Amino acid sequence: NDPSNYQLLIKNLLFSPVAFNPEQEIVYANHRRHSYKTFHDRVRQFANALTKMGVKKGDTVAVMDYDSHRYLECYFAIPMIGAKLHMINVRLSPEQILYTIDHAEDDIILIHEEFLPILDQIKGRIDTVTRYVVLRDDEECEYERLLEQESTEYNFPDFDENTVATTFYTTGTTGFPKGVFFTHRQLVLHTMGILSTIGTNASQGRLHQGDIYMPITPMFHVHAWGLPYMATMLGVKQVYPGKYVPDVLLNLIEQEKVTFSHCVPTILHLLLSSPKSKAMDFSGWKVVIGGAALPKALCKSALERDIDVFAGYGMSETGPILSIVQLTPEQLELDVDQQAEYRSKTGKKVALVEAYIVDEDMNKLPHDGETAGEIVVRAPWLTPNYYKDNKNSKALWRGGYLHTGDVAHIDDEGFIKITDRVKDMIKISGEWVSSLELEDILHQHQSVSEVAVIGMPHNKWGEVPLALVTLKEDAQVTEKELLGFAKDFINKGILAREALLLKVKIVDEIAKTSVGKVDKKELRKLHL
Amino acid sequence: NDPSNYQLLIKNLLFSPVAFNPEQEIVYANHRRHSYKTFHDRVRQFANALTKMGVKKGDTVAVMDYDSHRYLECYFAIPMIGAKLHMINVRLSPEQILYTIDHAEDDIILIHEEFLPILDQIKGRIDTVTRYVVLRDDEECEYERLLEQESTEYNFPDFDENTVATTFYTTGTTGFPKGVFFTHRQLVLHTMGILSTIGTNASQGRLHQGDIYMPITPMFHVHAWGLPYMATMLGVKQVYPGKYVPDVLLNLIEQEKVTFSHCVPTILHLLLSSPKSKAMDFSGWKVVIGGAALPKALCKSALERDIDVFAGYGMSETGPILSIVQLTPEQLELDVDQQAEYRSKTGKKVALVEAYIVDEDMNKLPHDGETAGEIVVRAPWLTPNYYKDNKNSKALWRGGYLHTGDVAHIDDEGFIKITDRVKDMIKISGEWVSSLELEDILHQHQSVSEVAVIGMPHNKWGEVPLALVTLKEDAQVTEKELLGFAKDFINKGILAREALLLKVKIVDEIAKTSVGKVDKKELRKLHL
Amino acid sequence: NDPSNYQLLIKNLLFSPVAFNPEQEIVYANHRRHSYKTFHDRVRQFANALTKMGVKKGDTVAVMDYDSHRYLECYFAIPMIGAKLHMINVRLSPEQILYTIDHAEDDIILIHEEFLPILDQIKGRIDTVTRYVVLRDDEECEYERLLEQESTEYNFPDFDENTVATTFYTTGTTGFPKGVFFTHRQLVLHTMGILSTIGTNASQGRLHQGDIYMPITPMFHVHAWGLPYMATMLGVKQVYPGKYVPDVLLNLIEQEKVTFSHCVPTILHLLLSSPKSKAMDFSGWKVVIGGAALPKALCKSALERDIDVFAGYGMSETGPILSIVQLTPEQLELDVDQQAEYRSKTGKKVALVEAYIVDEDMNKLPHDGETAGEIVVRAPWLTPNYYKDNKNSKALWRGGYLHTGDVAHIDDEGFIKITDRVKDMIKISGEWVSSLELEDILHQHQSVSEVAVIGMPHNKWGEVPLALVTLKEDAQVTEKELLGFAKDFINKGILAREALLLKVKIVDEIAKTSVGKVDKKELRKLHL
Ligand SMILES: CCCCCCCC/C=C\CCCCCCCC(=O)OP(=O)(O)OC[C@H]1O[C@@H](n2cnc3c(N)ncnc32)[C@H](O)[C@@H]1O
Ligand SMILES: CCCCCCCC/C=C\CCCCCCCC(=O)OP(=O)(O)OC[C@H]1O[C@@H](n2cnc3c(N)ncnc32)[C@H](O)[C@@H]1O
Ligand SMILES: [C][C][C][C][C][C][C][C]/[C]=[C]\[C][C][C][C][C][C][C]C(=O)O=P([O])([O])O[C][C]1O[C](N2[C]=NC3=C2N=[C]N=C3[N])[C]([O])[C]1[O]
Ligand SMILES: [Mg+2]
Ligand SMILES: [Mg+2]
Ligand SMILES: [Mg+2]
Repeated sequence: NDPSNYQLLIKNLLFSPVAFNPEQEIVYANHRRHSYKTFHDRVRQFANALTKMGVKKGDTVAVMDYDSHRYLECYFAIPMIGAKLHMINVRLSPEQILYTIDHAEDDIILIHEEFLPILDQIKGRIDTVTRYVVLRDDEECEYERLLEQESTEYNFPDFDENTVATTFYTTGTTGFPKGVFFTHRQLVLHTMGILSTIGTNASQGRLHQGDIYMPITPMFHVHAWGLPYMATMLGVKQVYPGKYVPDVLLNLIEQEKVTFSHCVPTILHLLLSSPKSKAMDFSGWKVVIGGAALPKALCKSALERDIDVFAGYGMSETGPILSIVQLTPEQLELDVDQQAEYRSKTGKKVALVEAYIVDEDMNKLPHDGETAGEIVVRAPWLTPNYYKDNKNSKALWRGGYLHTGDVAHIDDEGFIKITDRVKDMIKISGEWVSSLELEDILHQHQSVSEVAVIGMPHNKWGEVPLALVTLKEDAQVTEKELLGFAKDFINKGILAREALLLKVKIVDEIAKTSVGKVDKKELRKLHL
Repeated sequence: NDPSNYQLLIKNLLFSPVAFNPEQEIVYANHRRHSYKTFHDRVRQFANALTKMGVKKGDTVAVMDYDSHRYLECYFAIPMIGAKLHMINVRLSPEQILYTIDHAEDDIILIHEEFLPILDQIKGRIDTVTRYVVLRDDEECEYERLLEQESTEYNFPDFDENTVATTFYTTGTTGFPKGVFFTHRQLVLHTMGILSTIGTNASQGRLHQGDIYMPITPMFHVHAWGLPYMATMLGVKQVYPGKYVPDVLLNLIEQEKVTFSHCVPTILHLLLSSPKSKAMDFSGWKVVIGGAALPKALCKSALERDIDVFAGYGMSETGPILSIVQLTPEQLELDVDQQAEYRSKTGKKVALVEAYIVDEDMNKLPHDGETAGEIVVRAPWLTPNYYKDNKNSKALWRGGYLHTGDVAHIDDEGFIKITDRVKDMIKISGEWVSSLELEDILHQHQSVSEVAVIGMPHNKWGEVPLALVTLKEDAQVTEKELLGFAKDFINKGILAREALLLKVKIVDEIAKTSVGKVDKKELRKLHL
Repeated sequence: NDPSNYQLLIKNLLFSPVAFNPEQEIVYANHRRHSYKTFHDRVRQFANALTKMGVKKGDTVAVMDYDSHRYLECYFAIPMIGAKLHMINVRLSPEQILYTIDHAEDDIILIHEEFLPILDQIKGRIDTVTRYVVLRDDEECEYERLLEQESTEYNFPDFDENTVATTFYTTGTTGFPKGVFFTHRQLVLHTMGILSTIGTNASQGRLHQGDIYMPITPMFHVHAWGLPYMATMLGVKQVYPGKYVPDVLLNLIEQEKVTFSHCVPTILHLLLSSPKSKAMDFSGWKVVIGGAALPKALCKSALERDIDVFAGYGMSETGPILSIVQLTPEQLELDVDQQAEYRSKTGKKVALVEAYIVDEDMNKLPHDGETAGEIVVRAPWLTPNYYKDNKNSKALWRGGYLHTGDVAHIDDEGFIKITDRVKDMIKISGEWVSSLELEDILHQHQSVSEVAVIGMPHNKWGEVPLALVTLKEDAQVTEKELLGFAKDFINKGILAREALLLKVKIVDEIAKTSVGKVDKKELRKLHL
């Protein structure tokens, strides 16, 4: 390697950070506390231990645990040695987990004790795995004992910046999970170029060197939104809660004085509604709600607690971060409502992102704020293709751009607002109607629990929508009333107001995926 | 080019910024005002005009003017088309300028009217130049007329990120100026990784999206410290003063409400001592004094005016930025003095910088804060070699590291303090003594104007120091008194206190280079 | 290397010559005499000494001395080891010498004692030079002492025949000197193909194995016209005079019985006009006057002394030899005058030379002897380009041919006669007039010392000529008389006879370059 030819490697994020305080703390909730010097020593020890296990540059190490110092150490030691880090979604079914393990061809598996029963249904069909390391919170952890036998000195290799570092096997609508992968260069550029955008904000929604970081995301989904890398590059204090219990989360936020975190709307709603939060000071917190479609009512309610709530956008193929809501100081004088609308949007695109809006022919629809279309992006941290896929990869990068699958409109000043998914469009007549606004209208009904809208195919009118609704306790509302209730509203195009073929139906239950999202694909098969 | 293979190009800094306000202003002092949309249109127009002139990817365009919107437009249009941008140091002698022009083989020269007489001494010996464009501040500017005939639509090329973009021909101690060069990738990484460090500071010395930028640097030295790129990436307001007159500078700072600037100690001293600054509010200003060795007394005096003064470090081979003074909130409670010492240091190394201290055998001396040595660095934005040089290039990158030429010590917490130059070391006996502290001691004398210390070679004691001093008005102090005056001080090692062979001498004048720096090399030849 | 694949190397010129007499003498004037066996031993010793100094294949060794056995030994030992030989023009200014040394990046410098003061003005700004060897004519020479410590046995390497051997940095009209370079193959082909032409002449102007060679050229200009190589290949006696004093030159010619030499018109005129030459037998001498434009009067005067005077042509980019005057036995019966005209011409092209005449559009003007045009040549010993130059190199080889810069006409039988330079053409009207014939007409005036003609630009008539003349002692001739004196002559085209805008002016002095040639470029700037 030419010393004058600089390679962008993950080890430079750790050993050449923005700031490095040797006495800054890393805290695993009520279990462990150490310093950044101890963290570096443990990273070197884990590198030595992995080298002893026969792990080489091309190997793959799979991880299965919660959010802890161990996961943070795996985020660095495994990529630095050159091997690939496979984050297993522990929320998938055991069959899908087995498929992902077989597809990735893992060599070492680091699994928490609480996930052992799942492995009990899968270990029999697992090949290519030579060692299982059981992680525990007590003294009998195999990871800690393996660390104890190794020295704290290690000379980390130099390799090409285009070597793969992480894979985590997203699961969309394909029938099988799809492998996504990133290199050292992409991760370094991601953290650098998002720190250069979020950190340069004037007064709102900025992460700086004086914060205290705390993930409330699974940390195996999308690299925990890349935020652990940014937090360790800033040399900030990091707190890891573990199993995401609302009471212990609130206690940790109070005691550790957490000021920056990121979350999904469900856990945020559970922490705001907790009785322990009624007498808790929240005017130092900077939650980023970028999971999926931060509701306006939840954002308002959180703003009344003096919480800096803003939304971000990701995909799991795109870094993941593509856009973040940033408010100008003029926009910070709005009272509670216009701020609620602005903060719940998709946000403006981050540095080094193109983010055009196109249609089915890739025609780059204008940014008038009313014309909806698919989002299509270019960024320095996108997956070139799906692992071991050809035609899905070709469909992913159709037309020289990465296809997102989200239908949105971009307004004049640049604010993005996602309206629907590509596959969930009611392509009624020749128009493209979104099923989200119909669901929201029907959800507002007093005697309605959950609403799902499905496109029923027609001879004419293209395909028409069919509504599936679940009622509340001791509630019995006829189908005609629900049809009429939607007809009450106004401001809809096409035939009258798209209220002639709503076809609302009662189901007792609505099918959901293993994560808890409405499985519209299975709803089709059941009803048509 | 593979669309999934992202190239780091300068056009992405302009068209994919952190923030973009179309109505944000670019102001050339009392001459011109336009918006960012107009700036983009003018960049496209200049691209068209350069294309009409026959400028191709491998061509070189040389620029000679002050700080204006024209220089900012040249910072973008010329690199985007692929050609190289040659910044000519207008402070050099005409012979050195001719040498640099001949060495770079410029094709188009953009020269201000006020620099025409210099070209009158050099145009006769100039080859390879096919067009001269005369820049004026009035309506008769050739640049403006060339812009007026072109359209505001242009499709910018994609090329490799390793294509050269800028050259500016630094002049150290070589006998001839040395060519330095950078690529698109290096500049993009420089701006991104310095925004990610300076912008993430908690409360002190940060540049954010609400500032107002104003260069007080020649803008041809080192890319104006790379700050125009950072300012345009943030979509901030930029003000360009022109000829650097203290009165107009103060007027511009007052009227335009400038909050961020960078400067050298001389211009800062002239703006603090100006009578117009006595009744001027300076408590919004964030000068970065990284030119050369910000004095402690000047920093104190500036701190009493409530100015956020801090120092940075550069070389002209290194991006240039390598280290910046950053203060923790604990350090911000010091009154006026300890803050003066901290703010005048070289500073801590920025993100993605190694910055070891070594000796003549490259042994990596420890960071105890007392052991001095040469600074040696690795960074993503260093020059691989000197242009059209082999052995100077080999000496630049000796031992797999870039050699700086500065002798400094690094303390425990990471603060760098530069003590001297490599070639200005009194290698007395076997020790390495710095000539800066001897100059400071002799400069403190009441009847002393300027002191230069030169190493006179000895048979034994290695080489001994010889002092050249200029006296003040109506001052006549004997050599013996000056020798005794230095002997008064204490805390010096080696023989007694290195006061037995000071060899102070009176000169009437001391030779200086074309910039205004003491030319120690010529002092040798004159005296030995 | 394949032994059946023969490489044309300089070592074959020495070790496989046409003739080799071990007892043949090499004489340095009144200082040293040795034999060819001693010369070979000294070449091997110098190879050993250079190897001890760390000189490798890619290194460069620079030489600065007069004509001696040392220069002849450097002509062989340095190229044979593989390194490049840099001949420094000691007649240049110290600044130009410094520029050439820095550009060539010399490692070892061999400098005569008498050239030490020049180095005293330049050594301070010299880099890349690790050793200085001082050459002396006494016993204390460092070169001789270095030779004395080495053995006379050495095995010379085999390398590609396209490896560079010599560079000498010609200085035309560029603003900076231009680097020219040749390979082993080119030098071997040059000596072979010029020996095959000049040696095969019937009775006049031939160099054979019975001659005695003596250079009267600086020996650093153009390889001394390549004649030392030819002389050592023939195994002939060689005499080196040193400092070119006319008295010692005549004494050496008389005592050593020199029969072949080459010279420039100035030294020839000084040796013919010397009082010691009045009683000296010159009917064995074969001077080649190929420096610049052998005058007809000087050639006549030399022919009355029974000297075989003939002219040759070179450039310093072309081997240098391109054409030599050769007389058929029919032409040898002319009395004194027609022989004077024939011998002073440029001559017929030598073997393996194309030598067409072209115009500004490269149209290959006919060889009618009246139509003038630029000389354009192809030969096996031309420089492919200028060292470290791109656009000057492109202009040198424009149109697939090497551009000479001389304007000449070629007659039917093949005789070339150079009329002017390309840049010195009065492009009056649409015609191309030569300034040499106007200078000759004005020089003939009794009260005229030196005449220079410069083209003054006009609105119409293209550009008109302006004459600068210096008068003799106690001579005062009005401008009108000089204008009328030129009008007396006849046989000139265009308007009347190109006598309406002569614009003769008196200067006291006329600027000359460092060599002693009229600097027309500076004359422009002074007068227009
Ligand atoms: C400056 C230092 C501090 C930096 C702060 C970092 C901000 C991070 C903000 C959030 C990034 C979003 C991360 C989510 C990644 C995707 C979640 C994942 O597990 O992926 P999956 O493929 O299952 O789902 C992707 C899918 O979700 C939808 N979606 C995601 N975010 C959305 C928002 N904000 N709004 C609407 N929809 C959103 C999309 O359908 C996407 O394709
Ligand atoms: C058979 C064994 C014996 C061989 C005899 C060898 C015959 C050698 C005859 C002479 C060759 C000419 C050598 C001169 C090389 C050029 C001199 C030099 O130092 O180059 P520079 O670039 O300064 O000048 C080149 C320039 O000079 C003019 N010029 C040269 N020769 C000329 C003649 N004969 N007539 C007119 N002009 C001449 C040209 O302008 C040329 O470009
Ligand atoms: C975040 C956003 C914002 C950003 C900001 C930025 C900052 C910047 C700072 C500063 C940097 C620096 C620059 C400078 C460069 C250089 C100059 C030039 O021109 O160069 P040259 O001439 O080559 O020089 C170099 C030298 O100098 C010196 N220095 C510098 N600096 C310094 C010094 N010293 C001491 N201190 C300091 N600071 C050295 O010697 C070098 O080498
Ligand atoms: Mg996804
Ligand atoms: Mg420098
Ligand atoms: Mg020449």
